[PDB]
Amino acid sequence: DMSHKEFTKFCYEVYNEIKISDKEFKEKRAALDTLRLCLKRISPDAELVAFGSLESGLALKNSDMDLCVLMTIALQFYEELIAEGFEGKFLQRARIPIIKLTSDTKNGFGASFQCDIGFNNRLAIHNTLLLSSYTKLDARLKPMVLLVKHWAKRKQINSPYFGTLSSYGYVLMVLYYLIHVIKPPVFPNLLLSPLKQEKIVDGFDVGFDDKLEDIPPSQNYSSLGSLLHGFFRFYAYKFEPREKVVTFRRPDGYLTKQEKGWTSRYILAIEDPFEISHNVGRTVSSSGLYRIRGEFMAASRLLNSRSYPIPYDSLFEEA
Ligand SMILES: O=c1ccn([C@@H]2O[C@H](COP(=O)(O)OP(=O)(O)OP(=O)(O)O)[C@@H](O)[C@H]2O)c(=O)[nH]1
Ligand SMILES: [Mg+2]
Ligand SMILES: [Mg+2]
Ligand SMILES: [Mg+2]
Ligand SMILES: [Mg+2]
Repeated sequence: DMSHKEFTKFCYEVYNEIKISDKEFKEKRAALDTLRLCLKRISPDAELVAFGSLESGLALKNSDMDLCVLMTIALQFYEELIAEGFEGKFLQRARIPIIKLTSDTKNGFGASFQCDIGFNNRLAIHNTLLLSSYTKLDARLKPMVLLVKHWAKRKQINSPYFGTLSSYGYVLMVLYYLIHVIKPPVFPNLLLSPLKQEKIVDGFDVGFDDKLEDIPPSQNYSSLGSLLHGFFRFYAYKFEPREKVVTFRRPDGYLTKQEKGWTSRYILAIEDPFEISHNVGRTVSSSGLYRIRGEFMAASRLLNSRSYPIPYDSLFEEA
């Protein structure tokens, strides 16, 4: 596959530009160490677990950590963190308790240090296990995801709070394309594997075929450039957000918003692979979806261009 040699070259250069460095990764793991020790100072029965992009390997540089306390203790933890010289915010008695650390004055992790600490978020820990597994399965996934995230931030469509879509949402659109759209698939669907064993946590099946070494190498040999082009095209032109659900529970990836009963927020429907009642795209508005689709189409057009060379840089330019 040399269909996208130049786009691919550019893609890997950008990737090496934006990927989290090994020194920042090391700092983040040392901060987790520090934070786990502080937690162990208040209860021996509480555990501190990383999840999200740092844990699965899908992290951009200058990214925030996603932490989870596993085991009323939140308040106590919060107070010890501040006493320890950390700066942060927390609202006791919140439905979803959250400690947001925004700074460190004493522990060496910088005035810009940020992480969110949730409590008993086991589903996020499991979906992170899935994403880790897939990044282990194929070497093209990590860079593809970093590039999609970078693009979505640059284009201003990575704002859940402001009508667009979480980074996690983007990762799932990527996986779904890799699994159920592209032929041949880069990836099998690990949830639907005949070898998958059910495993119930907080009411949902988080079981998946996790025996990676028994998974055969991808029969798709496309280049990174080709995969990205195909992805942008699928969401620009083929996927129908008004009627379809991105899903990981159908052998052919076909799911209608009406079977799902997701017909009244469901502008963009992305069914979480484990938390099946959660629409990861719940934050996408009518206007946010129009802007998202607009960006998919412009990206598609850029890469379908007839001229040469193609100004690939515009793919990650602002606005
Ligand atoms: O709807 C959601 C959102 C998030 N999560 C859980 O939150 C984690 C982080 O959610 P993010 O959207 O922040 O993922 P990310 O780490 O890849 O994004 P960046 O910081 O790099 O911009 C996810 O990886 C997932 O485990 C959910 O389980 N469900
Ligand atoms: Mg994050
Ligand atoms: Mg979450
Ligand atoms: Mg097409
Ligand atoms: Mg563009």
